[PDB]
Amino acid sequence: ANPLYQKHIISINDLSRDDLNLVLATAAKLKANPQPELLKHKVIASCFFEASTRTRLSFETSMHRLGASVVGFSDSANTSLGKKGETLADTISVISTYVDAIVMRHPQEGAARLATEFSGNVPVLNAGDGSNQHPTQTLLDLFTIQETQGRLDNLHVAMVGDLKYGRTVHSLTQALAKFDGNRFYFIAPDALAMPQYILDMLDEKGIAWSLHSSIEEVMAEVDILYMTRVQKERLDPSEYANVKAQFVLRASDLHNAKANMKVLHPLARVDEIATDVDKTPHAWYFQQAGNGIFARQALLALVLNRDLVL
Amino acid sequence: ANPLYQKHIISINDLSRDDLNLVLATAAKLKANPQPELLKHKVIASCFFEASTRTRLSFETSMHRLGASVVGFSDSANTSLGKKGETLADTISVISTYVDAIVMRHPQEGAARLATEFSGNVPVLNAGDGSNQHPTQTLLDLFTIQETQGRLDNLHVAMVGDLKYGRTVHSLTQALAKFDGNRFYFIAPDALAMPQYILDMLDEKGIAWSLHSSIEEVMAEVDILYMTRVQKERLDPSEYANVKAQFVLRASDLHNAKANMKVLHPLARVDEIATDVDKTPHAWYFQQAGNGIFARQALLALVLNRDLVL
Amino acid sequence: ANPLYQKHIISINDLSRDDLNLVLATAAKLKANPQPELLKHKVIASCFFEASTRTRLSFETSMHRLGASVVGFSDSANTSLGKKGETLADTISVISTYVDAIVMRHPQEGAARLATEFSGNVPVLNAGDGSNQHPTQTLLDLFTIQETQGRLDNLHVAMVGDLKYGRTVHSLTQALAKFDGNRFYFIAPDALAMPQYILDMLDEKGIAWSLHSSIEEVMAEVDILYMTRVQKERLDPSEYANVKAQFVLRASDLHNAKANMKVLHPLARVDEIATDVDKTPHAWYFQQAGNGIFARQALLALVLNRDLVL
Amino acid sequence: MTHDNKLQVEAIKRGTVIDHIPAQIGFKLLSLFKLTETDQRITIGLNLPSGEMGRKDLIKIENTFLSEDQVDQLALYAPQATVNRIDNYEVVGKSRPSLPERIDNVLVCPNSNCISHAEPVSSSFAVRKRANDIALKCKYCEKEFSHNVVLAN
Amino acid sequence: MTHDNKLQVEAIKRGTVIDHIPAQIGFKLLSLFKLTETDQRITIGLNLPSGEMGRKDLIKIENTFLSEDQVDQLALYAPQATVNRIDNYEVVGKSRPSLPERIDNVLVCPNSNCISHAEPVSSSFAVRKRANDIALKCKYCEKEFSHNVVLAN
Ligand SMILES: O=C(O)C[C@H](NC(=O)CP(=O)(O)O)C(=O)O
Ligand SMILES: O=C(O)C[C@H](NC(=O)CP(=O)(O)O)C(=O)O
Ligand SMILES: O=C(O)C[C@H](NC(=O)CP(=O)(O)O)C(=O)O
Ligand SMILES: [Zn+2]
Ligand SMILES: [Zn+2]
Repeated sequence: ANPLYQKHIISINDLSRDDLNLVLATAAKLKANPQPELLKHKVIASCFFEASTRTRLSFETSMHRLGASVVGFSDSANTSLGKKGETLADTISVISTYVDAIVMRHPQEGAARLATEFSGNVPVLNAGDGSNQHPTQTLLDLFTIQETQGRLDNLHVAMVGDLKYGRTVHSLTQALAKFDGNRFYFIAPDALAMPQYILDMLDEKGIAWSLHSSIEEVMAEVDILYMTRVQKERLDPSEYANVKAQFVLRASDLHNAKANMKVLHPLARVDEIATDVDKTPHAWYFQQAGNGIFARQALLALVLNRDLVL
Repeated sequence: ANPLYQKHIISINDLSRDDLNLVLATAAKLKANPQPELLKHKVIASCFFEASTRTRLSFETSMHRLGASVVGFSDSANTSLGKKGETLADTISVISTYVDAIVMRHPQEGAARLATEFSGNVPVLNAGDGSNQHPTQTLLDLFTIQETQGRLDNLHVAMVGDLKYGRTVHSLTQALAKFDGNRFYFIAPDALAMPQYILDMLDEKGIAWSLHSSIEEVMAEVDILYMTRVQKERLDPSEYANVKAQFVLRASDLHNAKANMKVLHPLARVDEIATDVDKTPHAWYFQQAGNGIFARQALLALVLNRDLVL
Repeated sequence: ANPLYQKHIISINDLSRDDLNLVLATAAKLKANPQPELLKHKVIASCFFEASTRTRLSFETSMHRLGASVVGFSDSANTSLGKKGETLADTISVISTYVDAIVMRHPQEGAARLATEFSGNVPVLNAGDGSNQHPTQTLLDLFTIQETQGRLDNLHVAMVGDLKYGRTVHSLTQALAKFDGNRFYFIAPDALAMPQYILDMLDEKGIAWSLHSSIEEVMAEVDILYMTRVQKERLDPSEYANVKAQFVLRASDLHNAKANMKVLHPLARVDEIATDVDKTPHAWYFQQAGNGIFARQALLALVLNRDLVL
Repeated sequence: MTHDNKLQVEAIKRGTVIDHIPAQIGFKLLSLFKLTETDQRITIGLNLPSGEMGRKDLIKIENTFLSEDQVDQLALYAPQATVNRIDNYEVVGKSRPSLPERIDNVLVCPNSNCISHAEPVSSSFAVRKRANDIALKCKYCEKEFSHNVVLAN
Repeated sequence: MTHDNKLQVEAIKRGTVIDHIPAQIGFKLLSLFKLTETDQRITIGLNLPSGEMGRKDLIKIENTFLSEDQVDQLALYAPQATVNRIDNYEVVGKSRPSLPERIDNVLVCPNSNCISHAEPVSSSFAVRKRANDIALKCKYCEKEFSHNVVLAN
């Protein structure tokens, strides 16, 4: 069996560098060499208890690009959880008796983890649990960084926006700390700073990171500029003060940037990246999204397939 | 052609013992011998006008496990019925011109029946019509009882909870009256008792049944303990008095039970079965749910397939 | 000063038989010879945090009929208590420093009593505190009964309707259990039974009472048929079964009614008293209503005027 | 004041001593009347067997005195229990609970719609020997509940 | 056999004798580890003196011995506490506590949005002796907290 055969993809903190590398190398191969029947006869539940367009559609598109079938719900209001008051534990139980793998996005943290406990031998994939983790987002991110910068080592990554409730930036740092030579620039409004638990690990790891009041300062110094959206749906009312993107990117500030730097964003983008940025050769949020296709295809092939010759 | 070729599965009152037996024998065969292409090229509409997780996902999972395609809506709010005020008759008409079979769950009783009248030659399957019937639930139930008790004759079945609005227990009694030697223990709060029409038939049939104020009395005497959920969504306000499970099962009361008795439940379960019951070798609600897979697969193969060698 | 001078009228359990006698006497006295300047120069608060038509308007008219001034609110929707988060205690704290007396109806049992702990020296009149007491309603009922039966001792009183939340039956009953010879008949649905504390009390004073399934069982031997509304607004949602009237006094059932027998009802009435009863000589509810002016004028003259108004 | 089954060390000069608290009741009374909320030396002995009362409870509380009222508060749990007055190692005078007329604070009115819960006012219940049990009446809402349902803090 | 002095403690044949409980942490451990279930003698010394440590609580339950993870559970609530296992009036087992790797089902995650509150599961926390503020990690939300934040009592 391969390293991630039948394994749950709950959190980046649970995967290893090699694990990550196996996904990307695989993804690379699927990207240039299709496998229409690889998941034939598999039935995958796409269970989203929270909004989605990219994460759900990319994932289901992948299921299909591999000959797999998809059963699911895009609204927990029509289930028997949101009507008859069933517990999630019971929902994960009955469903794990029908399908081969469960993809799940939930409003609260620990939701994916909890499912692994009631899903028997069915691998659970975390499409996002609250503001904890978003692993597949990071797999697609690592691939985009790798294919544009040719390395996941010694990079200069700046993360901007809501770093507290951003599940995407939690999964991305823990990932990039697995590699060597990465330096992190953290740019966020104080009420939305990077959690301490993530920083403690950067320190334990011996990793250089700094705080900044604007991109202007690190702009002509970054390789990756990871932009994020204020997690409005999660802010406490006392935080409502920050619901307006405090640090916005225009084509103008991209003037002294390294002619190789790319601007990434998990999207959707509220008003943090002005449209003019879209035409600069730096904007890479739409190609990035496109990559979710190959990243998730690889993850699905690995979790459900033992040996895989490609 | 086989007995249930192109037939509508509207109510247990319309099927016969042999009919039921053909489903289970078939189900048994599909359970141990897959048929990936049996329904290839068929397109099945999964029309749910009411909440669901098990019934809809199991059914669609089955459609897929047979190579069939599924088109459908899990919310009648986005249709043209719940927006443009179209009648169900017109909805069943146009849809019967696209698909091969229609699976339907509706808020009101007689909804499935009515569709048979506007669906032309398209077989309609009742995923539940109000609080009338829920036939497929009974097929999956009969199979679970049969595979655990080795017989559908001379059993001791106790039914608990909302027996009035419970469509599952209406379909199950009419079924178990088709067999011989079954004795029914009915345990329900008076405002939610078993309808008289069902009892009249038990009498006409010459079947022994009794009323009880608690499981305690029949506990060390039952083979099957069918638990049910108070149909909250259906209770009239005058009945709101009963929205709390009046008879709840804990591991403790399973002490003198027959070491062969199983506890079934259509789910979702509100608070009528304490979790500790889940670890006793009596709890069989999750394996039961798992069976919906093989029961419905069999029903679909039979209704859409003429001859079927297995 | 007279007995009731500057005292709080919170509950009928606090007043003595003699005190009731002083009110009905002064009431009759005041009915005969109006005294338009008796409270000339006073300012009284009409504070109602709960719906009311008779109690309020009549209390307010009374105040006007003696030269008193009035200030207050019909509903808390626009009091700082309501929009600015403010305790009832602080509300009464500040208000007791402006007016000479406070009249209040509140949705929670014990509000008036509370008031008597921050009103300083300014007296408090309980116009109805939840399902507890409605002390002035009693003064009016008594004044009326005595007006039509000639006495208050050795009577037969049938109480129909909601005795559980019916604050008028709580006060009234503790009032009639202070005279002698009054035998009671309680006619109410089990869930809205007369509270235990009133029955312990009846038993205590050796008073006799008896339950019945219908008015028929008392119709020919009751002098007072006190009919009541079902406290729809207070009912636990678990008791909605009794929302509509279980006993409807139709004019016909007054067919074997004692001659002096009158029908009383504090109002408002819903469907418990058919409109044709409005034409039988027993019907005295509106005469009842009109009496409120006298019992209420009586009470305010006794609490705000040192010497018995003659 | 001599006592010996197993040699020990258990004496005090001043203070109070609630003796005869029926089994288990000793812990409850600990929280209810907050006898533990002091820097003063306390010595509890849950389940310590003694005499025909056998299993009892005992709370030697150093340099602390309760009032007539205070001791009466105990009647609702430890009636036969008897507060004993210590001081100078001398037993000043054996007290004992007697049914108090009113239970101020501690209790919480079971009625959900009672003004007490909302407003900043100390509870208060009229205590009363009702037939077999002990009925309680809320000062405020005027509802009477059997002592076996009314809660506290 | 022996007799630890300075002040008055109690006689015990066999059983666990927890000593060095910090101030007022007695009434707590009494319920946090539900010690009051044991129908066996339970001595308890509150606010007793102790050298440079002054007042200290002390619980004593003859014929009862702390369950496995109890001492570990007794680390977060009383670091300096000491467990003495007795038998034949002897200290046959002196034991000091170590903070374990994880605390199961007793603690309650501070993250309101943590799925543990809603769903039926035993809360589990990773224990990281982060310098001096015990770090607590939620097995579910992966969040981390200062031990005291998690430790209300
Ligand atoms: O929501 C964000 O802005 C970040 C991130 N976005 C996505 O995953 C994209 P989507 O919500 O379209 O699936 C997320 O965590 O949901
Ligand atoms: O709802 C119930 O409790 C009984 C029964 N339950 C089911 O069919 C399961 P579901 O609602 O998940 O499809 C039903 O009639 O819907
Ligand atoms: O409302 C009732 O049913 C009886 C009674 N009604 C009245 O006193 C008359 P009003 O409610 O118009 O002031 C009350 O309890 O408030
Ligand atoms: Zn009260
Ligand atoms: Zn948590």
